[PDB]
Amino acid sequence: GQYKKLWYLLFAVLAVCFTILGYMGSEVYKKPYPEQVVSASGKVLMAKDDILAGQSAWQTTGGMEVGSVLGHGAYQAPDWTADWLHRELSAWLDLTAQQTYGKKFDEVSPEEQAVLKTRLADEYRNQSRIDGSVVISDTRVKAIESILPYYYGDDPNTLPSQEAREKLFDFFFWTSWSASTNRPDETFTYTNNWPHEPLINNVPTTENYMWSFTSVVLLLMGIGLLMWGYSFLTEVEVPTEDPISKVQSQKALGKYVFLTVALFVVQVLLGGLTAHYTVEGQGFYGIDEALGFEMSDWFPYALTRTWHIQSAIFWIATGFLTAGLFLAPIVNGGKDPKFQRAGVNFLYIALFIVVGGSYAGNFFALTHILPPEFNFWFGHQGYEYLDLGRFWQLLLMVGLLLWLFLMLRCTVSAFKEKGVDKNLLAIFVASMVGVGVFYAPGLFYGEKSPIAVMEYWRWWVVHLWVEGFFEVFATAAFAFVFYNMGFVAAAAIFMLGGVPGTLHHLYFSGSTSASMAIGACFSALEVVPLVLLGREAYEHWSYQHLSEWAKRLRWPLMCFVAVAFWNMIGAGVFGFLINPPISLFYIQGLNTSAVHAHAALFGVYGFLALGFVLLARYLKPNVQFDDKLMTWGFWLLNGGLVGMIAISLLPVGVIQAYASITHGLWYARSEEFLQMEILDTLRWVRTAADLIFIGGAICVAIQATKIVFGRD
Ligand code: HEM
Ligand code: HEM
Ligand SMILES: [Ca+2]
Ligand SMILES: [Fe+3]
Repeated sequence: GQYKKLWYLLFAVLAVCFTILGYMGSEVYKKPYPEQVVSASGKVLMAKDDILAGQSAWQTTGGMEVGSVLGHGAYQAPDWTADWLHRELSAWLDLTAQQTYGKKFDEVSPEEQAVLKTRLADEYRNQSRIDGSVVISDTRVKAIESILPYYYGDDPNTLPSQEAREKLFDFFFWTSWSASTNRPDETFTYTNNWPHEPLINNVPTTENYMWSFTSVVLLLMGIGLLMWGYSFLTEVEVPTEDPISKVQSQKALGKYVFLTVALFVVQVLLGGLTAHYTVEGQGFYGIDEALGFEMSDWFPYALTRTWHIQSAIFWIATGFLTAGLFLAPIVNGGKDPKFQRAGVNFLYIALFIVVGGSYAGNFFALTHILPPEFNFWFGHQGYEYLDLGRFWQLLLMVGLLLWLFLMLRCTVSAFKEKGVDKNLLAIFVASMVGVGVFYAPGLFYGEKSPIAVMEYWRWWVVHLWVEGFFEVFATAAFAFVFYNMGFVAAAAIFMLGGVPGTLHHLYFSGSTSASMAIGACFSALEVVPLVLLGREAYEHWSYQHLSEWAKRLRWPLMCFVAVAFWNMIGAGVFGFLINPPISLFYIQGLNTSAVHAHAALFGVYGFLALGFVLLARYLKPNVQFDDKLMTWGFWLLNGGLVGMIAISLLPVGVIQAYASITHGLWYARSEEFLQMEILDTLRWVRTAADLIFIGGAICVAIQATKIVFGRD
């Protein structure tokens, strides 16, 4: 502890962000599942048993990777919490159709519809829950009896006194009731008025459009303070004074990248088959005819959706762990422990079986060829990005512990070398610890558990362990590599902004006001680091006239300019578009967020993983590596990306947003809406950009494939 204040710099922001996220985490752990709901007379229709068994069955079926609830999943099949609330609203429109109005929704004229939607609105929004029991009217009993026949188009001894399937729809009805009931002390719902159901009065409250602009005010405060702080005005070379970049376990690391790019290509095959599944889900041009039945049984949309997301995970994950363990032998200085290649291959094949087995379990449970107890563990887990079973999550994190074991083994010498408590060999070994550990948050998670805590612990990995990795490990690797070649804060600001801001997805899943405010504030503060690359991009544009024949690093800068470009675009200006509750209320679970997904995953981290696979370059000479396939890959991947985020997702997304604004979210998700001429033909011409993007993935894939003929 020579200069422990520099440790206290990170310790402070980390302790305050872990206090904020941990205690607002205690707030979303505290602030339900009624033991048994009853009728006005007495009879039961649902129990905690049925809601949690229907949750377990929901997680068995894997409906979260095909039909969204609370906005959190896939966007092919309609939202089974908005659609349920609308179908139950149609049930209340069918029920009271006796006295002061006609039969249908719009059969009664707007003049007399004024006396209609007041009675039901003041039926269930009044607190109807004590004793773990929800008490409901015989009206609501006949409603919950009325709604079930609706649940086609093109969308996927004695003990109890209910069915099993019944438990699923009881869990759906639970999501509906929990979504459409006011809080204690407050006049808004547990979901903060979600979903957008107009006829029950569900729209953002005061805090939403207060903090929506307070976030803008805080962001402009930050921008202003830095920009006016920049007034005082407080290089490794002059014009032409750069040195040459030359240095000569990694036999097996060459296969990690082949795995990586093959998984990237099949990830885009599942992306493309998910693309075709959103055009026609009744057949496949002969082989899957309604008489025949071939493709729809074995490899459905659920499977393409889970496997597209598990491939995106695994190809980028191997795409960075390969770089971690490829740059490992430079950290200690070649200091190889006993049987290191064998351990790296052990880890490699553990990754292989985790990868295969995980989405093979999804194969088995998503087609339901599996018991109840055997789902979740082996089968589909039921959650976006944790689609992989728990067996395989535990095994993946054991792969992360063998990786952190091997990386810590490959930095024991670096840990012995550093006398300074906050050295590069302390930050780049804090980052690897921050990676190899923080997938563990994802395991504090069970099928029979409450869902708020579950998703809290989900975005605790999917927007925390992803963000405290590519902006922390990759950057201390950047410093390390640019130090070792002779070329030469973000972590602290991005883990002060990003760690407590990760709650920006959790506004409409049971969060208190403090969590909304914190989320809003710190998600607003997530922009000011990502916008710093807005000048760094221009600086690059006015610095990239340097490398010639001798300089090996030519095209990776053309990767990284795009990385910074899309890192300004996809998250900074596209994430803060959706950050406000006023827009996220409606946007939550539309094609709008596919733009942010494809543009912030492949747009930022995909090209980064590709750049790190290309960092290939220390096994081939400077003037012998071929680079037409590089430009091919760039033009095709970026043209396909900008194509798929411009031609399709922007217009469909904004159309969907306007439809959600006007007719309602449930309508914006309904098949009557989602099968318009415009939208069907737009989803039909989405595949052009997909062809080009797959072409681009194939180009850079065949580059790294054909790298293997003449290597160093
Ligand atoms: C040719 C390549 C690709 C095609 C054709 C493709 C196509 C698709 C399609 C059609 C969807 C369905 C969206 C929906 O209706 O819900 C999807 C979802 C998704 N894709 Fe891709 N994709 C490709 C590559 C990628 C890559 C390389 C990444 C990331 C590295 C990526 C990340 C995602 C994510 C995250 C989602 C889901 C978003 C969510 O569930 O909320 N895709 N993809
Ligand atoms: C590299 C950085 C980032 C990545 C990889 C990323 C990734 C993602 C992904 C995949 C989703 C889709 C979740 C789902 O549909 O279930 C998402 C949602 C979202 N992200 Fe990000 N994000 C990043 C940065 C940001 C930033 C900086 C902001 C705000 C300034 C932001 C705001 C949002 C919002 C508001 C949503 C909600 C969309 C929805 O639930 O449908 N993100 N993010
Ligand atoms: Ca999603
Ligand atoms: Fe996020």
